[PDB]
Amino acid sequence: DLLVPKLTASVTDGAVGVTVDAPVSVTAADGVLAAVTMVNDNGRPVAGRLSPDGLRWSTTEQLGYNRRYTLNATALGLGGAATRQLTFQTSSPAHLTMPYVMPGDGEVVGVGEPVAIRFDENIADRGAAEKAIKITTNPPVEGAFYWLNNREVRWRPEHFWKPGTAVDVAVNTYGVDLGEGMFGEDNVQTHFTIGDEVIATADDNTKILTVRVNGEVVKSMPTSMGKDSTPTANGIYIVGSRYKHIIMDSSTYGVPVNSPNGYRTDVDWATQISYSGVFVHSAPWSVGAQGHTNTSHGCLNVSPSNAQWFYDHVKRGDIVEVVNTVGGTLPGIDGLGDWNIPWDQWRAGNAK
Ligand SMILES: *C(=O)CC(=O)[C@@H](C)CC(=O)C(=O)O
Repeated sequence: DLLVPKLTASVTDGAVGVTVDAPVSVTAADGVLAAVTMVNDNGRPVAGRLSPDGLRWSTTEQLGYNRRYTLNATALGLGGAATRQLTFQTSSPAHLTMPYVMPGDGEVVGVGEPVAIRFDENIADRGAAEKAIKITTNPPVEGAFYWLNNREVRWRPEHFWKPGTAVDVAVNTYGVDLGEGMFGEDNVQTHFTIGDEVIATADDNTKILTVRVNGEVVKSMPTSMGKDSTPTANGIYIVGSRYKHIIMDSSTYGVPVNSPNGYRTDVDWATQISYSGVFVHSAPWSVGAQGHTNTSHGCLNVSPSNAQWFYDHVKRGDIVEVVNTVGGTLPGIDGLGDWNIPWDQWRAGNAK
């Protein structure tokens, strides 16, 4: 004997806290869908599509926070007709946080470049945030998340990227509970590629900044680094932004200008390598000391032509390594200091 059609939805009638990170769907068995409509509270229909075989209907546009939706579906079969009405209520956030991802879409960056997702609000459930961030790499390589502060999480492999790696970042935070009633305001997505290996090494024993490109020495720059009382920290630096010129203002990095180690200086050809305020930059006033003596507040002073060369040939995500200074080691949570955190510590993370 014949059977009556059955209607199954990806939600149920009376549901609350329905999350809007996924489409809503309806499926017919023992029959086909003859009509499916979904309206919000205000009678506005929601866009949807019925599969060609008539069995599956799904929403096709974003579903909104704080809504009551009503589904009406009818299924017909040889055995008769069935109709259902489902009303459900979606998540009601207390807060919304918007994520901002670096590096930029379509960019080509150095082998030291981490994926960065910065939220504009403190994240209570770091684990939920991590889970919602989908990273694809090609060639595939293991990586892991680490939080630099309450708002910004970083993802990187254990070692520098292999040049030519495609990296894809899907921050799928819309509809996701990030804790304490905070939900993602929107999704973001970036895709970037790893370019040549560029590693510049500043050795305090020689006072030379050597630039190597895929293992080959292409540039050797006499440099003057931080004087003993304001040394350049040892360790690994990720290259950040670059400037044809910039006013370096110590107060930006915590030191009052009118302090003994304060300064406010206009400089050319400046490449930032730490949030703490270390740059490679043109320093014509210390060209005599470069290659011989440290005289700066911590920056890598090099000649005008070498600073410009550095500006022209080094890109975001390239690496500067400092060795043998009287300084300590650059903090791992500096912002550009990710690689100074040991991998076991990085991999274990701090989602807590
Ligand atoms: C960088 O943060 C500050 C520096 O170390 C350079 C600007 C050089 C410098 O301060 C100097 O007086 O030579």
